Amino acid sequence: AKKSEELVAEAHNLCTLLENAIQDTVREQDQSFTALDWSWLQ
Amino acid sequence: SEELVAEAHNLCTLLENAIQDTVREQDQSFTALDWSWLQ
Amino acid sequence: ETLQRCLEENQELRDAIRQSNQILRERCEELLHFQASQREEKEFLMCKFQEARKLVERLGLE
Amino acid sequence: ETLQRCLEENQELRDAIRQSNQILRERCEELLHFQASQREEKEFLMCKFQEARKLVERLGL
Repeated sequence: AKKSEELVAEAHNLCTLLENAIQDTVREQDQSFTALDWSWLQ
Repeated sequence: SEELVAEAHNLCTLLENAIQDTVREQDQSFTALDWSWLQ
Repeated sequence: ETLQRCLEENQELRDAIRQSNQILRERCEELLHFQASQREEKEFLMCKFQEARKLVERLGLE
Repeated sequence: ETLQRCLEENQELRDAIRQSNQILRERCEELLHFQASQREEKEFLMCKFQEARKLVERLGL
């Protein structure tokens, strides 16, 4: 078995990791191609 | 509590679906377009 | 007292799932938003790809 | 009895958290893979559109 303190910690750390994975994905994507100089399209 | 437990299953299923959709859309790749006009 | 330890653990676990559920909902919403921005980004790149293919068409006919 | 009812709920509560914990865990790994797939698509696309910019300039001369 797990101690209870322990299941909750795990579940807390897993929550944090998912929030951070999401944020990281959203931050990398918000690093957008629109910000590039496309004025060569002329 | 039975409801908290049911809700959690429901939200996990939604999180599951939401992640799946995302990784299916981003799998329609620009590698599929024809780029041979670059020569 | 063993029953006391149990009711106290049940309340802790219930609390964790209740917090966790409100957090999952927020996470689902961010992913929905992320899908809306992924979709705006591809639409944008598809215009650029099209404009660039056509400008190369134009120029190659110098 | 009271302790047995309480222990049924305890197990049910732990099973729940344990199930969500496994879902989070797998979903997190999947999202980390998607970040690699996402940086690879983008890297490809940067090359392609740099190629396009170079051609267009090149052709202009």
